[PDB]
Parts: sequence; C-alpha cells; structure tokens
Amino acid sequence: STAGKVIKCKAAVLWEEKKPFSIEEVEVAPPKAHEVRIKMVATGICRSDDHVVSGTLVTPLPVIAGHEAAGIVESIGEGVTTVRPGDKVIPLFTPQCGKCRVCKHPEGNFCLKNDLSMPRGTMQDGTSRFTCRGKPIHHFLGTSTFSQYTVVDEISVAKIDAASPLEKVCLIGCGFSTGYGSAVKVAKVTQGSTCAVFGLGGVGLSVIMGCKAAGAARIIGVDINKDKFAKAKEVGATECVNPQDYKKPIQEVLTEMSNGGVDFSFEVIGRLDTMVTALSCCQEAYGVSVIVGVPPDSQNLSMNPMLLLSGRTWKGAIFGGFKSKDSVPKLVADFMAKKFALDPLITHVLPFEKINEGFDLLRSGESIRTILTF
Amino acid sequence: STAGKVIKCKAAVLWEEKKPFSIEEVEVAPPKAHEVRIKMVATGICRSDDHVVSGTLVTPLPVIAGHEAAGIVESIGEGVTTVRPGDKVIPLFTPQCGKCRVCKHPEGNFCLKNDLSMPRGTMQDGTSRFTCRGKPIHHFLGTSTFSQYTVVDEISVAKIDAASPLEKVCLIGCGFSTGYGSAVKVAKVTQGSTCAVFGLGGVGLSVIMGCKAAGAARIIGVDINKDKFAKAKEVGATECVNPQDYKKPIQEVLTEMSNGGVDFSFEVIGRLDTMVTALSCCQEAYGVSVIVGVPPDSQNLSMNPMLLLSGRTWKGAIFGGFKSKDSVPKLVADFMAKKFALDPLITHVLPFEKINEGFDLLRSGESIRTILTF
Ligand SMILES: NC(=O)C1=CN([C@@H]2O[C@H](COP(=O)(O)OP(=O)(O)OC[C@H]3O[C@@H](n4cnc5c(N)ncnc54)[C@H](O)[C@@H]3O)[C@@H](O)[C@H]2O)C=CC1
Ligand SMILES: NC(=O)C1=CN([C@@H]2O[C@H](COP(=O)(O)OP(=O)(O)OC[C@H]3O[C@@H](n4cnc5c(N)ncnc54)[C@H](O)[C@@H]3O)[C@@H](O)[C@H]2O)C=CC1
Ligand SMILES: CCCCC[C@H](C)NC=O
Ligand SMILES: CCCCC[C@H](C)NC=O
Ligand SMILES: [Zn+2]
Ligand SMILES: [Zn+2]
Ligand SMILES: [Zn+2]
Ligand SMILES: [Zn+2]
Repeated sequence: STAGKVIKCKAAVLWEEKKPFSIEEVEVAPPKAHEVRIKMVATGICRSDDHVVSGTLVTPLPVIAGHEAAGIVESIGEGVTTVRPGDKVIPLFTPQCGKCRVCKHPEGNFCLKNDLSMPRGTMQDGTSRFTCRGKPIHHFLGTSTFSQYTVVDEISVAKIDAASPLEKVCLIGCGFSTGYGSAVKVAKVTQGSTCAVFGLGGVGLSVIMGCKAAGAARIIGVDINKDKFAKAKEVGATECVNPQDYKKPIQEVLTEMSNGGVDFSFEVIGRLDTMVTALSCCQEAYGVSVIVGVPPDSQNLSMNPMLLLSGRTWKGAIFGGFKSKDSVPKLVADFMAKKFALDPLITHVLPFEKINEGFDLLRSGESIRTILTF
Repeated sequence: STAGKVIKCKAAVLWEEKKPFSIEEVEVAPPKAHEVRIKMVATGICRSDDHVVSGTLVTPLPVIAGHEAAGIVESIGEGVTTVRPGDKVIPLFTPQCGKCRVCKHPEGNFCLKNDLSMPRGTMQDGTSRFTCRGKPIHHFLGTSTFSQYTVVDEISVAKIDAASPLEKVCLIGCGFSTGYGSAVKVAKVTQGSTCAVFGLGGVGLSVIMGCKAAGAARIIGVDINKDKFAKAKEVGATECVNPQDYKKPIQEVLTEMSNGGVDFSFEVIGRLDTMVTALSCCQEAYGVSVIVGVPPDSQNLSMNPMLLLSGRTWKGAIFGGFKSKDSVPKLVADFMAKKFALDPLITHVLPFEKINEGFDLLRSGESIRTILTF
C-alpha cells in the first residue's frame, strides 16, 4: 500500500561528530529507477558506525549510519530485476555492479561504484531519499540501516533465503563476512599454520572462525582487554596474549612464541602501530599480514621496507574480499546448512530506539555485537 | 698445486666508504670443512656493490665486495659433497642450507643462514679467510667475488653445467635471476596483464624479460634516464615513460594510461618514494606491487594504509624468490637452451684490474652490466 508513496518513519540521525544519535521523524522517498526500498528487521552495531561518530571515518553529515543489516523489500523502482516486494534482503555496503573492471576481475571486490573511497553520502544519482524537517540527510555507504525504512541502489542489495533468521544473518552484511573472508579468501590460511589475530571484537572473532575453518594449528588472539579472551577461545583461539602484560613489544613475544614468526597475521583494530606490529610478527621470508581494521583518517604509518624485502606479503581488503552480491546469498545458505555459527558474536539484543545504549555497550568494552530490532 | 696452501693473489679491497677500490695483494686461506675455494672467472658490477661503497647498504669494512660471479673450484674442504675441483660454479649470496624452516617452506628462499639481515662479513664459522696488510678483511654476503680467489661455504655455492659460458652466466648469480624471478615467481605475472617496471637497469630489464615470458600484454618501463628506454623496448617494454616529462606525479600518469591502475608494478631502483609510487599505481582492488630495490639503510617510508585496505598486495623479495642452490643450475640449463637472453644486459667488458672504471660506468648512467674478467 505504501508503494510509490513517501513513508514517514523513525531514523537515528547523526547531526554532529562526537554526539549521541538522535531518533527523528524522517521522510523516506519512494525508490526511483533501479532502487529498492527496504523495511528494516535487524541491524548490527559495527565499530565502523562508531568511527563516523568519533571522526575516525569521515563521511558527510548529517547522516543516517548503519550498514550491517537485514530486512524485507517494501517496494521496487522501475527496472529492478533482482529482488521483489516481500523478499528478504541484505544491503551491501560494497556494491557489485557487475560491469566495472573490478567486478569482472576474478579476485577483485571493491567495485568502482562504491561510496567508500571518496564518500558523497548519496544514492548513485547524487541525491538523497531522506529528509528531516525539509533538510536532506546523507546516506552512509549506500546503505543507511539505522532507520525503519531505507532506500538503496539495486547494485547494493542481495536477495537471501526466504527462511533465514534476519536477527542473526544481518552479521553477514559486514562483520562476520569481513573477518571470515579475510582469513579464508584474502590471507588463504593453510592447514597446520600459525595465525595471530590483533583485535578480538566481532570482526576478529570472525577471523578466528575462518582460521579454524581453514585448519590452522595455532590461533593466537591479541587484545588489551582480557575480558575478550574467553569468547576468542570458544570460537577457536588456542592462546591469547595481552600486550599490557609484557615488559617487551608484542611483536617480539609473538616471534618467540611462534619460533621465528607466524604464518599469517591480521590487524583487526584500526591503529597504525598495530598494523606495523602485525606485519613484523609474521615470518620474514614467507609470512602474510592482512590489514582489516580502519585507522584514523588521513594518517600515514611509518615502516621499514626491509620488512617486505625479505619476503613478507602485506595486503588489505574490504568485506573479506567477497564479491558482495554473489557471495552474501551463498554465505546465508552456508549459515542455514550449519557451516559456521553467528550466535557467539551476538552478546546483546535491543529494540532500535535503544541505539545509544547499544553504542554505549560497544564503547565500554562489554559487547561484541548488539543487534537492534524493529 | 695450490691445494692446502695459502694463495697470494690480487683482490679489490674496500677500506673505507666513498673511496675507490684498492687492487692489492691479499692472502686467501685454504678451505676448512664444508668450504670451497673458487678461482674467479667473471664477476658483474651490481648496483648493490655500489651501495656498499656509498654507505646505502651497510656491511662491515674493510671488505672484499662482489657477489654476482662465476668461477671454477680450485679445492674443497673436508666433507664437501656437492662440488669437486674443476667444477664450474656460481656463488650464492643467499644461501640454501636445506635444513631451516625457510628452506623447508615451499615459498620461502631467505635462508636463516644468510648474512644479509645482520651482517657479520664472515664465513659461517664467524672467521675470515682473507688477510691484507696483515689485517683480517671481511667477506660480503658469504661470496666476495672481487678477488682472483675466494672461499665460500658449501651452502653458498651451486655446481653448474660444465659447458657454461662463465662470462655470461655470472649474471644468474644476481641481477638476472632477481629481476626474472620477481616477475615469474614473486608477482606471478599473468597472461594479458599490464605491468609497470620502475628502474631500467640490469635488474629492471630482467623484470621486463620475466613479464614478457609470463605473457604480459603491456609492459611500461619507467626511468628518469631516457637513454635506458631503447634497450628496455628491445627486451619487451611496450612503452616507456620518464616522470620528468609530466606535470602530474607518475602514479597518476600510470593509473590513467592503464585505465585505472596496473595489474603488477615493480620497484627496481631503491628509493622510498618510488616504493610508495609503485604501490599506488597498481589497481586499488586487485593490484600487486613488488619491492626489489634496496633503499638507504635504516630509513623508514611513510604511507597511507588505505592503499592496502582497498585490496592491493605489497611484497618484496631477495633473489627473485628463488631457492638459490636448487634454482641456479636450472637457470643456467635454461640459458644454455636459449630460454632467456643475457647479452642484452652486458654493455661493457673490462679486465678485473679496471674495476674502478667499471664502477664509474655504472655511476655515470652509461652501463647496464659491466662484466669483469680475471
Ligand atoms: N575492512 C573492512 O571491510 C571492515 C573493517 N572494519 C574495521 O575492523 C575493526 C574491528 O571492528 P570491530 O570488530 O567491530 O571492532 P571492536 O571495537 O569490537 O574490536 C576491536 C578490538 O580491538 C581491541 N583493541 C583496541 N585497541 C587495541 C590495542 N592497542 N591493542 C590490541 N587490541 C586493541 C579492543 O579491545 C577490541 O576488542 C574496526 O576498525 C572496523 O572499522 C569492520 C568491518 C569491515
Ligand atoms: N632484491 C634483491 O635481491 C636485489 C636487489 N637489488 C637492487 O635492485 C636495484 C636495481 O639494481 P640495478 O638494476 O643493478 O641498478 P641500476 O642503478 O642499474 O638501475 C636503477 C635504475 O633506476 C633509475 N632511477 C634512479 N632514480 C630514479 C627515479 N627517481 N625514478 C625512476 N628511475 C630512477 C636509474 O636511472 C637506473 O636506470 C638496486 O637498489 C639494487 O641494490 C639488486 C639485485 C638483488
Ligand atoms: C567511509 C568508508 C568507510 C567503510 C567502513 C568499513 C570498510 N565498512 C564496514 O564496516
Ligand atoms: C648486506 C645485505 C645486502 C643485500 C643486497 C642485495 C639484496 N643483494 C644483491 O644485490
Ligand atoms: Zn563494479
Ligand atoms: Zn561494518
Ligand atoms: Zn646484486
Ligand atoms: Zn636454510
């Protein structure tokens, strides 16, 4: 009944850096050509949403953030062919156009239509579907899931299994897939290897799950919050280390523990110093280090290139290297077939209107993923 | 007739940084257990030897430098099994002990017995076989080929074909194998790809040869010395670019020429700034950049890790990634079957006694490889 009409609903608007989210009455325009309007069912709180608040990640304000979500298609614009009203969907913060050089490459996933590299905070057409008191509100990563309803470009949504539990599979929209893919697809962890994972939040726990799936023999978790260690061990870490416990740098500790360096390391925090530490702790001749965490805007790291000359490989990726529209439905099917677990990532469930409590939980160190429900 | 005896012979001794080599009489001890004494036939002048003179590359002085060479075994110490007197050999600046975790790894080649990481300038046993003016003189990379005779550990020498032309195949001891392998083994250049090669000296020309062998569609040579371009095109470059000809930074120029970034880039100079430029010019989602050049001692580069987070891979390697003792004889056999060419690398030939003129030819830009004959 709402098709082709403006919807008035609630959304969490970020008006200013370093402020709480403000629950506002917003107007959500109907979808234009090749757009899809989605009724939200569940959305996770990811550290990257917090990075918008903290100024770590720069995107145009005011904004409706949120990017890790699942919902049901309310309506489709002209020319949409990949979803229909009533379909369960996951919005894709990294699109898959299918036509750019990256989409056509076997390995590449950072589609050229992304809004990550040079954020505009709009739909593909350069406009917004959201107003608050007549003021346009920016989109975030072409998703904007902290709203009862959102509009996304067709290249930024995937149809998923009709029977999937949206309150769990929302994590496939970001954290789970990112960490898991970073292990299994980007690093290509090998059986019997030794892995070190820096950061034991939702993404890092998903890296651990991927290293375990890949058959790693040792998975060393590293975090300054020792409260994170029990869950890390539950999902496959063989050992955990707190850098604060040592009188020496942790790269030296990990090199000694691993008898000369790890096979694979992962930076899953977003600090420059830990990126260099994680590179250094992999074995100098054949080690691989993958950057997953997102650091503060515009800051360069300093490193000695001899770390690379000896033979190390250093790489990064977005969304675990997964081609998003192809991969999301397959990951949901794998979940439904019991190939991996999502419940270990979910520590809190709150109604949407308690969004700020959810962020307070993340910032305090107490949660992994809070799922917001509608 | 010299077996078991100290040999008095000529060598090029480097007493101090930023001074000419001194050709003078040295004493060369006989080989101890598991060591091999070699009569030099030919040695190339590699930019790395110049780096030792300049202080870019730190190694203990005084020293007998030289590491790209071929010769004939004069005598063997007790226990040597892999070469015999009269065998043609190439000394290996990267050893292959066969026993350490790196040697056992399928992809590693930076054997833990190397003298590169923390140079001592000795034999494996921590002593020197060279005396000059009554003083011990350091070895260089376990090779020291700027001498009529040298002594090397058995793990630092490979037996080659008895019919090998030593005045050509000395380049398999460093520059050819390094560049070729950086393309074919480390980057794994693919058929139909676009490559950019920064630096068109002997190593960069060898990278081009490897890219061409791998079936690259486009190979863009980059050098500030346009006199290098003609030879780069002869060996496979499809285009050459001089950064000094352009108002834009060369990474922008290359990204444009390649319709969004190259598949593979190679830094084959030894400058921090070109390492970051080369990384930048590869395609942000799936590009690979390999560091080959050696930059000034102890200096760090500065870079933005967003360059990696989008999907780039950055790596480096010593000796083209080749496991040295296994690979060198096979490369020589391939050269004898005319699978690649060395003559394009050899621009000048001089007697050993004219070593300082050879270094002048390199420093002035005029040469690729000068081969010194004994
Ligand atoms: N590359 C990509 O596609 C994606 C990247 N991200 C990024 O991944 C990172 C992790 O995200 P979440 O797991 O949601 O975050 P999180 O905040 O839940 O987890 C980070 C962990 O790092 C630990 N930590 C913080 N400082 C540390 C230090 N100095 N040393 C050791 N441990 C430290 C924390 O205690 C925490 O447990 C964030 O930077 C986020 O923006 C997240 C998803 C997608
Ligand atoms: N990784 C390894 O195992 C090995 C590394 N090396 C290193 O590889 C590098 C190259 O060695 P060679 O080919 O013998 O040296 P080379 O000096 O003959 O060639 C370097 C080229 O770079 C060009 N160049 C200088 N500054 C430039 C700039 N700003 N932009 C563009 N081009 C520039 C020069 O004009 C020259 O043609 C050296 O740093 C050497 O130490 C060499 C062999 C082994
Ligand atoms: C402004 C770009 C931010 C992208 C953040 C991260 C890669 N995505 C999801 O957490
Ligand atoms: C003291 C370490 C120098 C290594 C130099 C380079 C990798 N080898 C030959 O050119
Ligand atoms: Zn695309
Ligand atoms: Zn996220
Ligand atoms: Zn060399
Ligand atoms: Zn070894």
